[PDB]
Amino acid sequence: IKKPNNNKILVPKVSGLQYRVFRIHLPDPNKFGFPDTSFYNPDTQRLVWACVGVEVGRGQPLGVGISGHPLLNKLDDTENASAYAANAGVDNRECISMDYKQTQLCLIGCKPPIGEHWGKGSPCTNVAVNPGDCPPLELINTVIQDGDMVDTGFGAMDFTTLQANKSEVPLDICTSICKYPDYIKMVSEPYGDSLFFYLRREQMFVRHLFNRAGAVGENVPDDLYIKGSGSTANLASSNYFPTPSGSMVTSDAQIFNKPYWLQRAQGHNNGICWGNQLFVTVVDTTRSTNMSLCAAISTSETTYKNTNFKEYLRHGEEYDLQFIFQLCKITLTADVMTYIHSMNSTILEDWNFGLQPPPGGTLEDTYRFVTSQAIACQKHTPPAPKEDPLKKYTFWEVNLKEKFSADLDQFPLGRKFLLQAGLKAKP
Amino acid sequence: DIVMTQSPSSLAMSVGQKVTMSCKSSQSLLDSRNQKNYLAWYQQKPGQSPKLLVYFASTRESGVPDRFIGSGSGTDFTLTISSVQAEDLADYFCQQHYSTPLTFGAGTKLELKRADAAPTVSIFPPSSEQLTSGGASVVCFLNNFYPKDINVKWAIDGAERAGGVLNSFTGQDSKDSTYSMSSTLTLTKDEYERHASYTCEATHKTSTAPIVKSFNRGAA
Amino acid sequence: DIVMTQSPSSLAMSVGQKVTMSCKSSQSLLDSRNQKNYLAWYQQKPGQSPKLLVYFASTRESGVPDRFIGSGSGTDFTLTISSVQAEDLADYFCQQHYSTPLTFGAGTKLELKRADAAPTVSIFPPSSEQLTSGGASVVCFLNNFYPKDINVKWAIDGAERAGGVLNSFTGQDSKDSTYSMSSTLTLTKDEYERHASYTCEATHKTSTAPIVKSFNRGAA
Amino acid sequence: EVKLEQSGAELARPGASVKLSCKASGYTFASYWMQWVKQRPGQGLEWIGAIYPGDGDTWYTQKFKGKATLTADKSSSTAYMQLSSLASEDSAVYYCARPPYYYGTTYYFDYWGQGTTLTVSGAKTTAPSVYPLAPAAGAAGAGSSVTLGCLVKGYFPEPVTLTWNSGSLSSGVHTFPAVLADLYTLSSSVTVTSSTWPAESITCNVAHPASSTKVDKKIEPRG
Amino acid sequence: EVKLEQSGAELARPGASVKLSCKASGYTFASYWMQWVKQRPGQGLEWIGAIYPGDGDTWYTQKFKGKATLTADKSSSTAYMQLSSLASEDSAVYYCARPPYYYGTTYYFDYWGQGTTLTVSGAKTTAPSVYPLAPAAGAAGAGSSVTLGCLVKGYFPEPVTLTWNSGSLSSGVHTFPAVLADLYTLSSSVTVTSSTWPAESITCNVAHPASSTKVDKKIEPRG
Repeated sequence: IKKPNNNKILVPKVSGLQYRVFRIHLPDPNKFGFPDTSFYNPDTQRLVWACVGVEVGRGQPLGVGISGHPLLNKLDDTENASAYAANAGVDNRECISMDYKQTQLCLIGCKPPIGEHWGKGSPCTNVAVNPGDCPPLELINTVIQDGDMVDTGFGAMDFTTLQANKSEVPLDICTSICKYPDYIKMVSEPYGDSLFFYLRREQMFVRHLFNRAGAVGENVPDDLYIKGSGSTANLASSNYFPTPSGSMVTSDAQIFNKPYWLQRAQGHNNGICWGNQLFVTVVDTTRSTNMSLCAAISTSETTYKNTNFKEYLRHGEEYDLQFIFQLCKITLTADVMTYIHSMNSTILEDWNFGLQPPPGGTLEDTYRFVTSQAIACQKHTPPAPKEDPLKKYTFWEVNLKEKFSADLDQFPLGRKFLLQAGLKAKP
Repeated sequence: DIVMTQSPSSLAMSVGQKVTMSCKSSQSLLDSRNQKNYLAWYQQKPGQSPKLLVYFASTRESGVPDRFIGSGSGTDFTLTISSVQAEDLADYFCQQHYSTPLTFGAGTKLELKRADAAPTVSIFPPSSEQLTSGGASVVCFLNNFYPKDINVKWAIDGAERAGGVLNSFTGQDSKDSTYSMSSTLTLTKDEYERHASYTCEATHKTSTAPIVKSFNRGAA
Repeated sequence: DIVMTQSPSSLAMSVGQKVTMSCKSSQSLLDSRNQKNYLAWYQQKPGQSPKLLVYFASTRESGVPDRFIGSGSGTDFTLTISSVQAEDLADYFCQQHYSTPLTFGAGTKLELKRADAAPTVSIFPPSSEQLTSGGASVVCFLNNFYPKDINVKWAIDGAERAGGVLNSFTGQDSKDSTYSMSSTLTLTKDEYERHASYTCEATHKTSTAPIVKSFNRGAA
Repeated sequence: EVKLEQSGAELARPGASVKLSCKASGYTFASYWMQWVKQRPGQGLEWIGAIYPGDGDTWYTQKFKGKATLTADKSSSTAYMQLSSLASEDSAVYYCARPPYYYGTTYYFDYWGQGTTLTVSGAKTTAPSVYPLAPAAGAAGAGSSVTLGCLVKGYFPEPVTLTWNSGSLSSGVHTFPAVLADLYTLSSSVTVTSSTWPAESITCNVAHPASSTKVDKKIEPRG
Repeated sequence: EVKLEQSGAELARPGASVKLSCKASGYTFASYWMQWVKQRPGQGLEWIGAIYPGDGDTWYTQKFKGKATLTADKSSSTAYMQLSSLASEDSAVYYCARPPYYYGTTYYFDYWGQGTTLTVSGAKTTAPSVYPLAPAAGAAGAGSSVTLGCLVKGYFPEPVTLTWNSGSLSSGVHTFPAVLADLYTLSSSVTVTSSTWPAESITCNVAHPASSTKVDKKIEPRG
């Protein structure tokens, strides 16, 4: 929602099918003393947080929402037809809606979740592209941003570029690029620090069978059938697409409101969150319910009229986060320092070591020549490497910095952490 | 692969009259689900671009008064025509939209009006410039005659000439509606100054008597 | 972005007669699913508010007798009018409800009744107060003439005056149905007392003879 | 019930700004689309655009893109049209109403408003200028029926009025429509009796409320 | 709007190749099927085939299987017809247009193109040959109305034109249609007045733009 003349948003667009992205800061442990700090040297070493266990609270009453589009390319029912269809007019689009595939997932790690989608690249140049050609396809990884859309079962791609009609799908997805996680490339990471853990459940089934209506891109070669006549003189459009249909939802398949416990993950990180930083990304279809209310512009007249009532739509959203954490130290040697500095050197900035110490070791390869000039050859003066790199990438934010407490007992979640390990006397 | 039959070939008529050409073909343009009829109708005035008249059966195209209304049912069809004015004269076609490849009608040529004519025959024996060229060129002129029907025969000193006969024709004119058709018998000059008298007969239904037009070399 | 053609411009008529204006446009106001026709009809008597008459094709709005019944089919349409009385005279409009932005017809102006008139031409050479003001104001009067058709020309001492011509007109009156149109040629006084005779000719179809009205300075 | 107040009239300078209003009765003012239609004689009906007061969304045809602007307020329950940077051809009637759109209908129109007229550009008010006419070489009343006339010109702005002998004679009263010369001008005539003139009194009475100038001009013979 | 340019005319040798073009306006050139129809007098309408520029798929009727070939390019937005290895009966009008197929329709046709004519085979351009005729044994103008004529033959290629006394007399002007003798030939006549001839001047004027040959031939009595 935005002011009509302005570009400024009046109301933010939100629905369940938007992905969620949570970024969570932690205060530096090493700024942060202890009741008894004697057990380590803070000089020769450091302190770094670790994430043992995680919860996701969700409080709404469970129910399914939905979407549609007023204009949709459609021919007619393909399921049962007494007689052959009618002649194709101009713009037979109709108002029809459908339910999206029910889905649940969870994502955790220190590096942003990596996405992928279909999309258009540049055709190799032999044939000059004429309007109406089939644009070639390309597989593209990208960082995942908030507000992005789950698949509905139409697959990750850019409708905006690849779909000109702009009417071929219901609204919510028409604008953006629905995206989907690739477990492979992610888990293929050498450090695994993208994500160390995850869970997913989803299901779908067919409901209806329809036809696109539009200019035929290609006709099947005849030999795959036999010529018609009369009503069969002409071939109806070849296209079809299913209508995805959500199923019965249960309280059981809910993956939330229940604790988790991590020890070993497919990645070599064990719950280490570098740079005091941690990521969670979660998406649910189950709360999608859309309440609808009506306002009366005139309260007097006693005869019902469709004139008196405007209609609006707002959607509920409820999250909670509770994170266990563990505390850890690091010894320093060369091998250590080396091995880290390889992995991500930016990490070492926010610490001291004590710092001068690895401010680059590498002698240059000797690119050299004039140190002045306005006259002789071109030279470089670009360099800066963008120290808050991902600030380009917007997404939802929460600060915890202030909230830590030192006693599990006082919280609902924690005492379970005790119970799992027992030990009824709090250390 | 089907075949259409387009009849009648030609009809003379008068203003306001109701005339009906016929449509005939092998199979059925029509089976009933959508009750589709595949007949077409096209008007072509001579030399200009054809145009669409009526398809199916009951179609009425935009721009056509009821002077044209479709007719025919089942397989073979007709065209009803209500009241004809001068502009209605044209060369019609009726054809088929069904079962590729396409099939067409023969042709429909409307004939204008009034009644007959009297035949006018003359003869112009070959000028010497034609005999200078080395050939013997004998034509015959028949002008302002209606309808087209005529017969042509050539008797050389009594001996009938079979073959080598050439002809051409010109259609109606606005006033007369009658015709001008040209006849030609042309060979080398060797026979002309040899064979004396020649005979060219014209047989119109007007003047049922066998009107004959002859001539000789060196004489009229 | 389509275009509507509204014809004819004007029609004179008599009581009770059946008259039909035409509707013309590029594309189809009509396709058949709901068989929507997008033509509209509006009546405007001069100076008052317009009003709705008929939309679609076969609409009959509340309060309109069959004196107005829609007509037309396919693309370009017509209006049927049954029997006309005096109150039926007005300025009609027909337009479109389809394919934003909106498209309108040109205009429809009905013309009343009876037959012609005779031309009445006088001349009032400039009064001195006009030449006192410094200009030369030469008008001409034509009153009670029907229909509007007239031609105006100005010959200055025989030399034709091209440009600077001014005109205005008044429509019918109840009784006469005829007209009064004002013609004007006005320049500075410099030429008036210099150039002698001036000539103003009026050409109505009534009195096909080239009726001329002239005058001179200082003389009638 | 169905009612609109299409009010005002205006004359203004070039490049200036203008204002319009249309008001509601017997329905919800903000619940539908609304219209503005420019009425220019010889051209006339033209569809500017439309506006839906709910959010005040707009439609601007290629013609009026830019300069035309539309807003309204429902607490006022009155339409507005805001246009700026005027021009000569801008002068015309802006004659608008509200179509039913919803209302169990679609486009075209159920209604036409009051009407309002706008003229641009202006000058300062001036007084009439009246010179009557007669035939040359003197007029004693000769002929079948003698004719004379007096015209009103050099006046700005509109309107003016002329009456012969306090409207005592309708014969020949064929006052022709006004036009702007840089000062509005019209013409008028009267058909009198050859015998009664010069004898019977002939007087034309000017009436220009704009300049508030009224002049009674008697007509008598002259050379 | 709907428009086609069916252009050119050609005469060529046996066994040669030919070219045709039809161009688009007011729609998408490549979005439908297209047609080619051969127009041969006395036979006339015949449906060659069809082509759909989207991929350029083809239809070749048993008749034109082989020799006929069809392609087009949409950037040109112009139809093509490629035919090779010509023949005599190939000479005819190729007169084509585009049916609606899609368009919310099926076969038959909404339109007819400009038209184009092809003639095969040719020769080299030649000059007219004109021999007028008269009656035998001399003509002084005897009879009710004397008749004379002059014909145009021995000319290639088309066209030619004849006018009697600069078209001063339409009587008898019944120029008969041309035909190819291996040189195009036609005939013409004129009906003159028995009295005015030989007296009044009789002249026929040849006009053959192809050979660019113009000859004014006077007609006078002879034995």
